[PDB]
Amino acid sequence: KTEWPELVGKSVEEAKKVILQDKPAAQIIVLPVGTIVTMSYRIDRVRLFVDRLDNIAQVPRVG
Amino acid sequence: AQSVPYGVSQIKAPALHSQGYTGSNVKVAVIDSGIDSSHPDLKVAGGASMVPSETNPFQDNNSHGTHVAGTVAALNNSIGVLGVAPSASLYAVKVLGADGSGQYSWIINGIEWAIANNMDVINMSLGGPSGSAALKAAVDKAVASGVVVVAAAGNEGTSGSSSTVGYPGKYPSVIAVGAVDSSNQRASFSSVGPELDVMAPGVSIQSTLPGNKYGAYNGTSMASPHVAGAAALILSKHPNWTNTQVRSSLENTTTKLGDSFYYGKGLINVQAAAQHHHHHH
Ligand SMILES: [Ca+2]
Ligand code: NA
Repeated sequence: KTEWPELVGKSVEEAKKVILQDKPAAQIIVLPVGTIVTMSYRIDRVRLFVDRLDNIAQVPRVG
Repeated sequence: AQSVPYGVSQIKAPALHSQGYTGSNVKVAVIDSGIDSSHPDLKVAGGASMVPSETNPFQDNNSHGTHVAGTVAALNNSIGVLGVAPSASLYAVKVLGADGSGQYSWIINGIEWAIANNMDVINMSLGGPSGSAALKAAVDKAVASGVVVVAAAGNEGTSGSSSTVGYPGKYPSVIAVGAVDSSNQRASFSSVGPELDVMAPGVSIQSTLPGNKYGAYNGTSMASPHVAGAAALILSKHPNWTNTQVRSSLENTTTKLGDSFYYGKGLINVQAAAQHHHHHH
């Protein structure tokens, strides 16, 4: 599993828990939705983009 | 001894070096996370930070901007790696913080600084899924002002028939760059769509990292600075060519690869780009 569309709209807390069950070594980074980010690709990384309420606002994926 | 990373060879940059052209007097802004100016394989000419809590553009707390800068312009000497345009005047325009992210207004302020400081080339190894009117206006203004603007296409891979190129790469005024490996195969993560313009090496790319280190990174972030460095080589050989002409020269002399949806016009070839007469090889 490398994408989690089922997590959109969930809390950032539940998303972290789910992704760490699927990918226990994941380096998770929480960022505000609507920011600009680097375009490196890191198979170990999962960025979580949250809205101002701390809910997931974009499909999480590895990279 | 110095090493020439495979991607520098693959775009035929050594052909320009042997003609005597290495990007001298061409100003390239790396709009990114900063550049570690203490690295012995980089020379940073100037810069500015738009990140409110990280005010020093010559400190790179992420590592990403430093790697991107070395692909553009790592020095020609007896150490480390060689850059595409090793004599270019390199500017650290810091708009991303330690965590690799920045507000749209920070990126825009950086593009404005580049315009005001007469940069010839901007590299933006960065992006997001949505645009804004103000972001489009900033890149359009840079191009109207004569700057070559190059950006990573994005690492969203495929999504059926949909474009997955992000912004600012997706804007017509910006050259959007996808990633291939050493065999010219598209990297599986490389974004796709009719906005994809050209490809460059973006798999296992060795470059400079902060604290006098080197390392291999992957991404359309790594592909973009091959093309920004190529633009600087071309301008050092043809200092009167406009950004329009530099962009056309790179587009018109690619080595065509697959369908343009996945590969754009193909792999850049800076040897062919820097001739007067252009055709694809
Ligand atoms: Ca060197
Ligand atoms: Na574009």
